[PDB]
Amino acid sequence: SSKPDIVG
Amino acid sequence: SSKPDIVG
Amino acid sequence: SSKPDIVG
Amino acid sequence: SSKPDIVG
Amino acid sequence: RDVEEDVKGKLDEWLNALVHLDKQQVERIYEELQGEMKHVLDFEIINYYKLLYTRYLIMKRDISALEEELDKLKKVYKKYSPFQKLLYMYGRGLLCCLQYRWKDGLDYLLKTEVMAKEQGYHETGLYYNIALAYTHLDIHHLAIHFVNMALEGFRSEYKFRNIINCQILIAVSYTEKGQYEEALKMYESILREATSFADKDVLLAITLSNMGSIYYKKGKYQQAKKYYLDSLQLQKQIDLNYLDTIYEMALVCIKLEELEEARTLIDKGIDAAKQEERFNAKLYLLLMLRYKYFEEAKDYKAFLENEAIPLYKVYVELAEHFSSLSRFEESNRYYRLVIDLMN
Amino acid sequence: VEEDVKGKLDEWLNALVHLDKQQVERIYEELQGEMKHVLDFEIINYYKLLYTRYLIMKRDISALEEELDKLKKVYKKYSPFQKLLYMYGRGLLCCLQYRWKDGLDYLLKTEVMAKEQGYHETGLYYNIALAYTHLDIHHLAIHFVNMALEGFRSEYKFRNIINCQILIAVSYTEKGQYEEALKMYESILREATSFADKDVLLAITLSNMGSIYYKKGKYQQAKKYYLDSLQLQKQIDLNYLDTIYEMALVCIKLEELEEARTLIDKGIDAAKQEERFNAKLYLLLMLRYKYFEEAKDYKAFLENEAIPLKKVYVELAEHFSSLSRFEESNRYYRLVIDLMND
Amino acid sequence: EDVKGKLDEWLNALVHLDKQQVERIYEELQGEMKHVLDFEIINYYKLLYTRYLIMKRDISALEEELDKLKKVYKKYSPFQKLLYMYGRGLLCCLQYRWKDGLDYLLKTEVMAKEQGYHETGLYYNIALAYTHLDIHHLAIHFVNMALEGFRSEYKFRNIINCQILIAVSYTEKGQYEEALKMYESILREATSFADKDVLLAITLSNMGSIYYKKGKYQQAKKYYLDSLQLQKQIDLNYLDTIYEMALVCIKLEELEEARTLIDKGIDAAKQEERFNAKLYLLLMLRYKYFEEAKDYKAFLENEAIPLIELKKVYVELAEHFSSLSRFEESNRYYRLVIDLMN
Amino acid sequence: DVKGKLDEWLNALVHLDKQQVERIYEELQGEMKHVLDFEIINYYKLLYTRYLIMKRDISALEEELDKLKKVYKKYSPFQKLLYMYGRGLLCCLQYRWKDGLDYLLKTEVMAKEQGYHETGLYYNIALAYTHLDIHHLAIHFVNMALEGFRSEYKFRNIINCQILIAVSYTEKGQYEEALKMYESILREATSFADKDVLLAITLSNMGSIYYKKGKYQQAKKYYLDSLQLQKQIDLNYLDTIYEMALVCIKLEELEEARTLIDKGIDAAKQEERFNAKLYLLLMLRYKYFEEAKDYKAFLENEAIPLYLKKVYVELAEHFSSLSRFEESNRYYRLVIDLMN
Repeated sequence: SSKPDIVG
Repeated sequence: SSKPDIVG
Repeated sequence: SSKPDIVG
Repeated sequence: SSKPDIVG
Repeated sequence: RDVEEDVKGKLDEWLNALVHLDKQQVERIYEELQGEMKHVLDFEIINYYKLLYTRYLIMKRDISALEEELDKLKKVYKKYSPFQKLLYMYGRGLLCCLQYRWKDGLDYLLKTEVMAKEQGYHETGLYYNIALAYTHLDIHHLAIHFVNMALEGFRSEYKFRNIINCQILIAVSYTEKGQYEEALKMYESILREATSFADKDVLLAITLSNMGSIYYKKGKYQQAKKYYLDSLQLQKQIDLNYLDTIYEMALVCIKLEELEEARTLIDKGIDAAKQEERFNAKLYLLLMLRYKYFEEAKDYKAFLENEAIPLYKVYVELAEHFSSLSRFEESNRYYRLVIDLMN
Repeated sequence: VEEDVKGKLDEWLNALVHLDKQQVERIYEELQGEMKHVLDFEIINYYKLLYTRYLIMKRDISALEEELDKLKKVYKKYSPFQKLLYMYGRGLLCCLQYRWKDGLDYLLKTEVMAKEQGYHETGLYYNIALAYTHLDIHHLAIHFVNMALEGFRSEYKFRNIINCQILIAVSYTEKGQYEEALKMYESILREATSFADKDVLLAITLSNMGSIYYKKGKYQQAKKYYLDSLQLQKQIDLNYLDTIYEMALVCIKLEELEEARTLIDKGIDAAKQEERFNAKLYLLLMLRYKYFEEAKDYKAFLENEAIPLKKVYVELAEHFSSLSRFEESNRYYRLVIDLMND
Repeated sequence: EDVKGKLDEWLNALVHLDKQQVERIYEELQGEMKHVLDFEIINYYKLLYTRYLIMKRDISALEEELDKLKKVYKKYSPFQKLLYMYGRGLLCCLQYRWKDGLDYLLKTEVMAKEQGYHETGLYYNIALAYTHLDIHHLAIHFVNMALEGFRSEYKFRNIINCQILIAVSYTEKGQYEEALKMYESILREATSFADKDVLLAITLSNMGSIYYKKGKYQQAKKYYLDSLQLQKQIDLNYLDTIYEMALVCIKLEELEEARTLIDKGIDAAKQEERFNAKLYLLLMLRYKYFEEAKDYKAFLENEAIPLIELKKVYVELAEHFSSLSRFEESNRYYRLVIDLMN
Repeated sequence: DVKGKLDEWLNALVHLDKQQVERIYEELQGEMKHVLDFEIINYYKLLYTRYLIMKRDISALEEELDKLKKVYKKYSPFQKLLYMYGRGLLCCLQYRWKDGLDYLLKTEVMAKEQGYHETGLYYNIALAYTHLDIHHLAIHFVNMALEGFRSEYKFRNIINCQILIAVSYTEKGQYEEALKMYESILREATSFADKDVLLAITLSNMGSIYYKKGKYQQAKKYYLDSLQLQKQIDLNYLDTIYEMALVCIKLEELEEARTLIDKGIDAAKQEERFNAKLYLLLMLRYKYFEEAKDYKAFLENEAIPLYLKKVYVELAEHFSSLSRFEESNRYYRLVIDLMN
């Protein structure tokens, strides 16, 4: 349940 | 719902 | 050589 | 013009 | 002895014609080999012809002769080549799909999928069929996955007439589980581009029906009736989509306070659903509606039990709230049955 | 003026872009009866610039030309989008009457105007790539049919997608391998019958596929394709003349030359009718005066060495002139290599 | 007016997420904007500084600056309104408020459709937000357009993350094997990146979760171990990985170790507020498997206050717990479940 | 069971898992002592040929392939394919893209007949066409390679594909689009581990088209930065040195030109593979230093490496636009005849 990082 | 016919 | 027609 | 390299 | 690879060659050409559905080439090679097959003694070639003839029989939509032929070829399935086994499983799959048993069809199509995956074989239409079964099985994510995998191949060799159907399946995918506006844009472009085909009426009927469902769910029943009728005036020949369409229109009219009128339509669908054995899934469903409105009693429970037996479910919750009037304790078991449906 | 004339052009514009004849012709005559209210310049101008595309789809070239001339004198003041519509209009109208170069040079300006504006017309990509295609083996044609296909697939323009595939097919054809084009045509021929307008697709595809077997060899194999293509020729167009001329090539290269004479005669009689058959008439009259008269060979070129508006006719007129008139030929390769360079 | 173009250049560097150029332009324009007069220009600079502030992950200063920018929203350019909505969106994303963030991102989306402005990062952020908001069909729907944009802008470093989103989508949707086949391909092609460690960490963690759901608890703790080996920060991925580790450890009937894990998560989550939701999760887990007291039920009411399908999971857990004892509560519970979940 | 692990090592050779390839190889050095199954031994020999094409051991590669050619008759279709592929990449590393293209195409049709698919093969063929100058086939194959790599998440290869299509653009027009692509690469070639090579070749190319536009003041800059980040000597190095010599000779600065060209020729002198890039360098020396000397003296040894050749033949008669009479028209006939 791991998600990458946002763009910004 | 309405679904299309198969292939053949 | 033959070609398709334009858009319109 | 410089070109990339072969796969391998 | 050299004739063998020539006949096998023409068999491969007939297979090629069956995959591309070139009915002209299909019939031509059919009558080119049906009379030339008289001097064939090799088991392999004979079985190839017998298996291609099953797909040719699928083209004719003769489910009886198809089922009988498959029954004949079931006894000799053991000596079949893996590709012949592939063809047999595929034929049985489409056979089950024509009998509207989408579960069994899904089984044989999945086995056909792994068998085709092992041999490195690739028929783009297979993914479309599996996807279609998935859409028939109350909108799956695998439906989206498989229509995508089918789209990747259809675009590769210009089969747009299938692509549009894939887009319809995608539109339904957005329709049932998600919001409706995107699906409405989908159907809009579909309508705007289906007029270039030689079979506009079917696409327009399906599209208009699905859009009618979109509205009915979203709201504005009066907006839905128009689309429903506009599809009904195009459907002509009776099939599953027709019965479902009249069920949907009846579902709209009963909320539009027209009542009895819809019932007539329901009857118009009920007697028509008794003609074929494949329409059962709709037939009983229609009945499930009738007994729900003009026969509100305890017999409702019993009948919907008798319908709960073969239909392997929106019923459980309804029977639960029907159990709300009497004793409580026994209820939640049906809720756990819903849970097992979710699992 | 102040209330909802373009206020309903949010529903009409979609009909103008998606080519939906139903709503288009539903609000066309409505507009015709609801346009005598306006006195504004902007309202009438780009509605005339809607009229130009409303007319080019109805194929009325003369009125398009006159309207072009009338919209040219007021083109200077207004307006950026109207300017885009005028450049696109003159580009297409020019592409109608053969003149592919004059259409191209301003359809490029149309391209940079549409690019700077931010608006996106897939039809612009398709049409400019069509111009490129008619201007021979252009890679920008490939680029633009890719740019057009990427959007077409999201717009479900299958009928346009197949046309893009035809452009890629003739590109690949006139460029090299032929075989890929043969396969693409092999797929189109079977996948064209699903459309309602299959006849034109079959005609064009069988025509080009017939042209491939000419370069391939055994022209008799091409003869049947030319026959089937000519049997499906409905009205009039340049590609018809291309088909009959290529059939004439198939004949003259073959043993039989007697039929080729009649085919050439038919070509001449059919080409000298209108304006768009100019270059085709001149190339159909080339070999006739070059390989029959012999004494009238250099005369034809002398008359139209400066009227092709390159490789073949400057190579063949300098193939034996590689041994005669060295002063003329050697310093004529200038623009020949220059046009290929820049 | 060169300040304007330099601001547009700063935006150009900010959307590409360039590092050195953004800093350079930031400081030199910080020196150049001593002539602060034009309100719209100044506020434009304030919004570009807002995005620049997002680039450095300074949540507090971002919120305060967005509050100062909030007071004067009435006199904003449409572009400035867009920028404000986006800024508030990412601000909500940094605070792990994925719902609000999704809202601001959707308003930012419709504003982007209105203005005709486009950048793929928006769609990617929306898809990510949905992914955090639990396996939405719109997550895949948006991540496809994200792929569409990124592949046209050569944003491969973002493309692989999109693939990770699709991977967790397929993961929680049920299709484990395809998710594995994608994840392995990610592992193979992550080493070419300069920041491979984070991708490897996430991928191995998710792989551990998949193997955990397959029944292979042996590979799960292994992949978790390698993940912890490769991690280097204290994001929610760390806490979640610790939670998964605790799960697979308690599935092996191991003692104290899982407690040390859940405590190791509890403190680190007690630290910086943001993790409180996640914190609750693990603490709730502890209340389920360590105190053996039903006191959590009281707290369940409390945890029913700030509240996602997780809520459904909690109330259905209370439903199966009640079905073991008292019916009514379970009845109304699952009634609410199946009727509100839709 | 060793056959399956051989297939595993093959898969490792496909995905270029260097450490995995290395360890599995070290396992095979002890595993391949008790087999004697002939086919397995040959399988290991050819997979070791791939191990050689990965380790850039040209001599050992050519020698091994020569030792493997004698028993080519006994290979299975797969092993045949592997021999053809290995040979192709062997002559590719030797900067012989002719034979390379041949063996690569034959390997392609063999793979299409066998039902075997490798995106790397198509990419290699596209690169072979790219090395053979302007090609529609380069784009054609780099698009299939594009789809394949995108399906296999091989981003690092997709970048080089974008470089390929960009290069194919640059040799005609689309300098705008080319600059857009390259500039889009420079910002995205920072998230990699091997940034320096990409930056070097892309700066050399964009500097080459900035030189092609007419803005050389930036060209010298980008070339300088390209030389700044190169840490090896290959064909691309001699290429960017040659181009540097171009932007130098046009900018009147002839001293840096003479130094760069002398250094170029001398550096190309060692490797026998650099000769194909050497024999053109000296040609640039002809148009600037020896001057007006009988071209055929250096051209008699330049007649063979010419198997942009049409540009060379045209230039051979672009200098002779002051003379007469038959030889010019004859060279024209020659180039026109080779145009098709």
